[PDB]
Amino acid sequence: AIQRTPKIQVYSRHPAENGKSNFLNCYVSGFHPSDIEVDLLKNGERIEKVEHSDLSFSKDWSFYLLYYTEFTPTEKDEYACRVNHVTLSQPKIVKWDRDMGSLV
Amino acid sequence: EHVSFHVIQIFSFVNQSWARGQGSGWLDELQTHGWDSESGTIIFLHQWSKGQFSNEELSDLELLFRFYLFGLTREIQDHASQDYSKYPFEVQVKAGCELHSGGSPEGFFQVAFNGLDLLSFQQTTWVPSPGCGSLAQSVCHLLNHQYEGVTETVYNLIRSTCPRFLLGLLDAGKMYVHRQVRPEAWLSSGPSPGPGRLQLVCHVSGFYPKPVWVMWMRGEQEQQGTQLGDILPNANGTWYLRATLDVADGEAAGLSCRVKHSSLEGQDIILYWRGS
Ligand SMILES: CCCCCCC[C@H](C)CCC[C@@H](C)CCC[C@@H](C)CCC[C@H](C)CCC[C@@H](C)CCCOP(=O)(O)C[C@@H]1O[C@H](CO)[C@@H](O)[C@H](O)[C@@H]1O
Ligand SMILES: CCCCCCCCCCCCCCCC(=O)OC[C@@H](O)CO
Ligand SMILES: *[C@@H]1O[C@H](CO)[C@@H](O)[C@H](O)[C@H]1NC(C)=O
Ligand SMILES: CCCCCCCCCCCC
Repeated sequence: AIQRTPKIQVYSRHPAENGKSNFLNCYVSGFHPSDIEVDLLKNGERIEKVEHSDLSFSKDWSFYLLYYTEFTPTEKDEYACRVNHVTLSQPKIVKWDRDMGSLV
Repeated sequence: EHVSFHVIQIFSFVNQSWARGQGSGWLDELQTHGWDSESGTIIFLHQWSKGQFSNEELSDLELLFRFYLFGLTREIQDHASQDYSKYPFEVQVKAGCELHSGGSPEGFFQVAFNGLDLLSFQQTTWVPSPGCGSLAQSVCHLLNHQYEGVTETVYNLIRSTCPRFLLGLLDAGKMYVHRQVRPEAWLSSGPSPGPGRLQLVCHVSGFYPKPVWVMWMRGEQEQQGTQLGDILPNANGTWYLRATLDVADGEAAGLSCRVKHSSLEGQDIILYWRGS
């Protein structure tokens, strides 16, 4: 007590071009407490081979994590960042808009 | 200018018999060290992460950190008795130092409880945060009287060992911490801002260091609607920034995105919107 709700931002490291190797990032920030589930998704399924930064926190003591995975976009493929946390009733899926990204 | 080295810890107490402890070392925003909990050892993340320290000094510190993690967890689990309505709870520690141009170093040791300031270390004394009442004062009493050798060790680490280490760590990593990394940019269309309106997006990614300038342009005329987002982290030490522009129907042709960054030095990136 108290508890703060994760903010979820999804963006690519390089221009989203089908068939080109790229990196998908999910930056999850501003949450408390640290217990959290963050997963990168391809077509609904957790991406098993991902990287994440070690847990860190801001001056206000809220935590942040950076997730990233190498991925090759295609036209059919859908990418997302899913986050569960005590402040969240349902897991929250933020879908990766290829053109815009998904920031707040 | 000032540079910070932070050793942070996170202790998550789930119940009377299960806690977990995490920890890392950060040079400003760049993680330089991890902690391996199953072997209780330092993870050196860069080839230069040992700074100018010998393996002997680092082994000493490693043993000190593992003793610290275990003994802090144990004393907290002891003193949290059978009050299992108080679980789960979470303790954060941020300790370290800052080098300053022209000033003496700063050393700090700050503790949070459930995300609120609890207490800090002030030269010789554990000081309860005014905004955390009874518990803070209680913990500080114990820290000030029961654990005095721990306290002189802490003083020495944050005021003497930490800046010495940080100086050697900057020097060992000098070819990296002062790097200049050029960004790339690309354009895309964004969600509709409204009927008869379009949103253009200029993505700038892969720059270091963090200061950056981005504007939408028509020729040499900067555009009023330019809006920059947050500077967001990439992996491998670069950053990302989105700059959008809302434009009325039938006016996107001729717009460009212009990027200035220290790494370009008089080679602004200029990207023309090609459609639409
Ligand atoms: C954990 C995250 C890791 C991240 C990786 C980071 C890796 C990098 C490389 C770090 C290097 C950077 C560094 C140079 C900068 C350091 C700055 C900052 C860390 C300050 C933090 C101070 C520490 C955490 C608090 C522990 C002090 C207590 C524990 C004192 C206890 C000892 O004191 P003591 O000797 O008196 C007890 C003795 O106990 C014996 C047995 O019973 C008795 O025999 C004996 O007589 C005594 O009683
Ligand atoms: C053996 C040395 C290892 C390093 C650890 C030294 C620090 C030990 C910290 C001790 C934890 C203190 C918990 C205090 C809880 C308490 O006793 O206060 C309860 C109040 O709520 C009652 O007013
Ligand atoms: C404490 O929590 C751990 C982690 O979930 C669990 O394995 C263990 O059974 C718990 N201990 C209890 C409830 O006594
Ligand atoms: C709920 C039990 C108390 C939790 C807060 C203890 C913080 C101790 C920090 C000491 C640092 C060496």
